[PDB]
Amino acid sequence: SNIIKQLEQEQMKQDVPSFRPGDTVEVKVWVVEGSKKRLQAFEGVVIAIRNRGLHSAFTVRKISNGEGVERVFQTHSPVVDSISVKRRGAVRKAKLYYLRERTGKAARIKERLN
Amino acid sequence: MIQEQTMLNVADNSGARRVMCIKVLGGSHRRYAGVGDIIKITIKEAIPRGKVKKGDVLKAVVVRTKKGVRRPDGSVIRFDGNACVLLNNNSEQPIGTRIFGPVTRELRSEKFMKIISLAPEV
Amino acid sequence: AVQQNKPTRSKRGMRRSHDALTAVTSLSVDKTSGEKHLRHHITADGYYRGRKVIAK
Amino acid sequence: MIGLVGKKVGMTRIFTEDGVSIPVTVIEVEANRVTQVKDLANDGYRAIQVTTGAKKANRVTKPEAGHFAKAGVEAGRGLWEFRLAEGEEFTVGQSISVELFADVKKVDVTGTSKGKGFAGTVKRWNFRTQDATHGNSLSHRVPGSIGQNQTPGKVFKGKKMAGQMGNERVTVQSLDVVRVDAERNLLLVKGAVPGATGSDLIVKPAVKA
Amino acid sequence: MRHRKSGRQLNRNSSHRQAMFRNMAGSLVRHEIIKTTLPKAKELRRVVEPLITLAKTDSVANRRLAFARTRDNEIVAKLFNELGPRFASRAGGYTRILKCGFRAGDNAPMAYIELVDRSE
RNA sequence: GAUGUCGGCUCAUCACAUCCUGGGGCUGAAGUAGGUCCCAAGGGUAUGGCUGUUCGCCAUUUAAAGUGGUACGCGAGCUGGGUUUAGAACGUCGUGAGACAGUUCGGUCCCUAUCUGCCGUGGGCGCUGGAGAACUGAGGGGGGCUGCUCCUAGUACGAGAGGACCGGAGUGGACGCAUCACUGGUGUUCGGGUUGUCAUGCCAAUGGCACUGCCCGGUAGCUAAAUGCGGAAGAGAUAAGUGCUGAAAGCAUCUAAGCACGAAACUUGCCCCGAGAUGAGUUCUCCCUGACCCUUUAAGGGUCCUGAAGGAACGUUGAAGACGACGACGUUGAUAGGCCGGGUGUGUAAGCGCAGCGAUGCGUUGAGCUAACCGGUACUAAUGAACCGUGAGGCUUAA
RNA sequence: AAUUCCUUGUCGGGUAAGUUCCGACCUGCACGAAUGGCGUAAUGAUGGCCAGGCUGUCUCCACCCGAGACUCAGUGAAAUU
RNA sequence: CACAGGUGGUCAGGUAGAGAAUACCAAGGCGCUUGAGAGAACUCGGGUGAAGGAACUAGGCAAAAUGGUGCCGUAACUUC
RNA sequence: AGGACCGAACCGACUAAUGUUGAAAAAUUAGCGGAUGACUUGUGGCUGGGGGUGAAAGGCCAAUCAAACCGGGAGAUAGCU
Ligand SMILES: [Mg+2]
Repeated sequence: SNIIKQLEQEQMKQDVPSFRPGDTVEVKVWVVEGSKKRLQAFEGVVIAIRNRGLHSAFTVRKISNGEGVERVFQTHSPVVDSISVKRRGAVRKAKLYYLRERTGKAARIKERLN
Repeated sequence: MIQEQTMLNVADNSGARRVMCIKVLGGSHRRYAGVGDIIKITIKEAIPRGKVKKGDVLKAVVVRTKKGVRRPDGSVIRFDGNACVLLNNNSEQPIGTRIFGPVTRELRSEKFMKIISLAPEV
Repeated sequence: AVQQNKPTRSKRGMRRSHDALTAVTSLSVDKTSGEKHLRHHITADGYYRGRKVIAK
Repeated sequence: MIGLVGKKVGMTRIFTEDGVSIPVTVIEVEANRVTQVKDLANDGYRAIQVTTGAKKANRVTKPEAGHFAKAGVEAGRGLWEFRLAEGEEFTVGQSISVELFADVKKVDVTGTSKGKGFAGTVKRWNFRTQDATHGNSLSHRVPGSIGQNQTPGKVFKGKKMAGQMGNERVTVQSLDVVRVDAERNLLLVKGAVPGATGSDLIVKPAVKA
Repeated sequence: MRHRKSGRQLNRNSSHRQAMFRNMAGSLVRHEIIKTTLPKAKELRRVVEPLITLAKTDSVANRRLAFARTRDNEIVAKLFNELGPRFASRAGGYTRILKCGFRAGDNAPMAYIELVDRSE
């Protein structure tokens, strides 16, 4: 798959910050309303990361007005502008789907200092 | 992804707390109502002394689903519950004034502008 | 579930026309021992491609 | 106008600046070398035979070897034919490249679909399964009734039943051309196309458009 | 549907399959030549060759991995003491399958599997 | 000397007396919306509450929820609610045994497919010297549904209320094909956590067993809920219908001659199969260019030499496959396993050191391990051979 | 009504929609007092109805693990005709 | 029938467990008298399942689910 | 204390699937009722066919029951096939 690898790495971004599941992350995504274009911030907990080169994605959860909201960003999409790690969390699993069942004080993640 | 018999929360101050979808409007043999799709609902729980009351049959619009919406770049927005906004039968305007919880841009159509205007997010 | 009419000798033979056994086309001769063997199988004495790779 | 023969490298996507993701099949089309021109007089219709790829010099047989030597081209992995639309001309030995699809907006892609083998009626024909419970005896995915009672007294020809599925010629029509790359000999086409990765594909301009 | 799948079921459940290949790998390492069925030898390739490859670098962790996959300290000792040094210059291909006719009892195709330099 | 009954499920198929969509005449057709009649069977043609129900009522839909035939289609396809056994009870009748086209509760549905048929897939021979490909296309099958919104246009029409034809664009529902880039499901062949117990001499570490013990994730593949595509346009001949010219019959008249339109119906155009199309077709390429005998002389038989092109067989095998078959490869070699590198997944191995009384924590360390994946690599296995297939291919006439 | 033909009687409750169920009524075709009448706590592999939970029952099926099915070697039936 | 059935009484180890339940083991005894492959339809016995959650059906049939110990709390009605 | 409660052995048999030329002329798997009693079970005995026995189903009386099985009257009779 040399050809597909070349086509993909032609488009892969370069400035993707390193982050791990359990890290609180802010994602700035472009939004178009009519003709104007603007940035919208989505801040939440990284609960899943899929590493597949150009097809890499990651899910971010936030409690928006009582109800949870999960957004699965595609890390190399031009729609997503910047990613920033706001807090380094300490977990032991690659995927944190148990936070769906958890709520409140139980949903806290210890901060990392490694 | 909303069918018949499925329970929905209410994301408005019309009074109803929980409603049940009894027909997915559109075409014949249509299966599912996604976000932005009109449904026929029956009210199963309502606060006393509200605009609507238990047992009422009227229309609603799906504004949140657990199945989520897909964006053109391929992202998915999922929610922890399915919620709708009640509408009048013959005018399709919302019954209530306030909208609670976020919505999506799939309601960016000339008819749901009043929902988008008073939504707290998106 | 079951016949209504007894099938014949003729139909029996026609059904059995595909039961013939295919004899072995040609046996391979070992270069060292000269024994006949199935191709890609070792000889009865334990040779294969001229080498005696068998304990016995 | 004529098409070309390539292979299914696989599936990827193209991100556009607008924020959309386009799923593309990558079709590798090398130079199609013309091995024979058919004309109305000798053959009865206007066509060009083409070959592509390489083939082992020991696995090319003498008949095909001489057929390629007649046109003076190297032996490929097969031979395909394309009908000429009454205005175009080709000569034996010419090499047609991917640049033929420089201006083509939509294409039709023909290939051999993935083979599913012996397929039951539920999978092959979208038959609805009977009840999994409520007394059902050994009749969960069975086809059900297959005819009337003794007035026809027969099963009608062409009835939907179980059998071989896939591994058959399939064409997908009116697929957008996303990118035509001469240097790397590539054609990116929107959407899935028939067959497995590494299988031969015939790409023509769209007939309907 | 078997598209691009690996491994033969061999008409056994996974537990029996693992136990059988553990025993058979022990036998092959012990004797250096065993008569089995042809498909069983084809799978014994995949079971035994990774173990000999593991037996190249002699460390306690590799010893414990080999013991986890073999459950025979004699086999682990023979691997790390003899077959590691023996095959240390070979890039795979530690084994050889020779077809040897059919079994009388059930007409099953038979094969000898051997270590490529046993000298016995 | 047995043709299983009602309803339901699965699967359907024809008719047309058309339910929707198309074409048209009239209208008590101003417009929207209708009614009625004629042509039209291509495609489409509800979900639930109640009841054993078909029906029916009701709720909510749809463009529409057509009417009938097919053993009131369909039990060697399913069910067994109802009817139509044996138990029991109520009302009624009868002195009673019992009975009831009253009601109630309960109450065994067998069949391994020989033939026809049908869906798939092979072997043989044939097609006239053999073989390898690529085709033409006679013929056959598939497919053909439609809503809503906006523009034309608040125009035509209309006192207003309302409100188009024709044409154009977008966006949907149901259906169909393909596929795995994405979102997911699965993933008892990958990693980890943990309970009980046995074990490897013991600690430590691992293994077995308990539904994969129970769980948490998750590769490739397969897959839908995921995402691409499609139904056409066009042409020809027409149905009802509309006409132009035009006599019989000085006029009039679509018709008698002649001419022009006219529908989702027909034939094509779209996709698939397709030369056993025995009417067995066409094109390109490859191959075989030796002597003798015999006699019922013929498209005859026999011995020796020769055995080509190719095939088949065998082996390593496949995103091909029930088995055949089909594709790739066999040392002039990447065909399979291994190996190396990467990738992905899991989530910081073991050993050791340090802290703590200890559970345990920190460092080495994003570590160890990692199936099917990607790129490479002859390490192992794909053998010198043998086998089938011949030796120029009939007659007649004609150029 | 285990009893009511007309009958899906009427009104109400519950459902968006209730021939079933619950409550009341009384024109009881054709209840009724030890072939017992009317109630009744507890008991029931008892009939009917409703609700929470739960779910592949279902929309609509997908993938997986085993036993057959399929091929190979051995042995080798049956109904029926 | 070398047949998944029936057949009275006695013996009763360890770990966990209320237990003669149950799991893993000891003594002791067995792998059940056709096998080898392959990994289609379909059938049988199981595992998991997005969104919904009885819309299935004559009927929640069947499945899913609950399930232990201690403490707290415990309705109508009742023959107390 | 209890014809008390949950639950193994033991006794049974409500539902479903399988099987129905079955592994089995009534069973298997998963669930299910009782489980100190009107319980269950071994050994022996008694009741005999117009008879027995029956917490009563015309149930059971050796895979046979609105009148067992064996032998006989007997070649019953058969306006029927
Ligand atoms: Mg079943």
